Amino acid sequence: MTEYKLVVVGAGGVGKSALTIQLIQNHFVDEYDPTIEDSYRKQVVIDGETCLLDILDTAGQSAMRDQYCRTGEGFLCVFAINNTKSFEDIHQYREQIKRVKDSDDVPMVLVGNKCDLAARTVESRQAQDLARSYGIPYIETSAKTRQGVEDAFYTLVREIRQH
Ligand SMILES: Nc1nc2c(ncn2[C@@H]2O[C@H](COP(=O)(O)OP(=O)(O)O)[C@@H](O)[C@H]2O)c(=O)[nH]1
Ligand SMILES: COc1ccc(-n2ncc(C(=O)NCCCS)c2C(F)(F)F)cc1
Ligand SMILES: [Mg+2]
Repeated sequence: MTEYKLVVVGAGGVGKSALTIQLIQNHFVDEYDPTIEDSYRKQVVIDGETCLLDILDTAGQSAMRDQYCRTGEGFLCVFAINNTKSFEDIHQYREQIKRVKDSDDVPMVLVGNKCDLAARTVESRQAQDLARSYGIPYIETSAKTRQGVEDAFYTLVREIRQH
């Protein structure tokens, strides 16, 4: 059965853990210990293929992190649409992933999370322009409502498959 190794990165509080828990448990967490970093497994069928997703939920700024980063096959780069700084921070995550992989062609999806909230300070167009400069998709998500969550993770799988 095919395994896909996914790594979820981004600034504190953007909803990395909430996105992962929503994907797996179909539940929205209001507060999740920000120090817990672990990998989680989910068996899914994607485009008729039974897949095992091995998802590293990163935390902090570690051996485990360095290990999945080096062997990680695709990256969700998450910001929150009500957190301008987290959007601005994306570039640091992408630059580090490129360094790790020594490549500018890394399977990656830009994720704008918390799209259920009204205090939007990052426009969709801004994030689209950033994603276009990186040559990657942009997808908006809400870990609260589940909007976009499956699309973000499964699109990352389809990006890994083009690689
Ligand atoms: N309204 C809303 N809150 C979210 C969403 N995703 C995460 N949160 C909330 O934002 C905070 C940080 O989430 P968390 O997953 O711990 O962020 P992390 O530091 O990136 O792992 C929590 O209070 C979560 O309930 C979302 O999509 N919508
Ligand atoms: C605003 O300035 C910032 C500087 C550094 C970071 N930060 N925190 C952890 C990591 C990391 O290495 N994660 C693993 C990457 C390989 S998988 C990084 C980054 F260097 F990438 F960005 C965030 C914001
Ligand atoms: Mg977390």
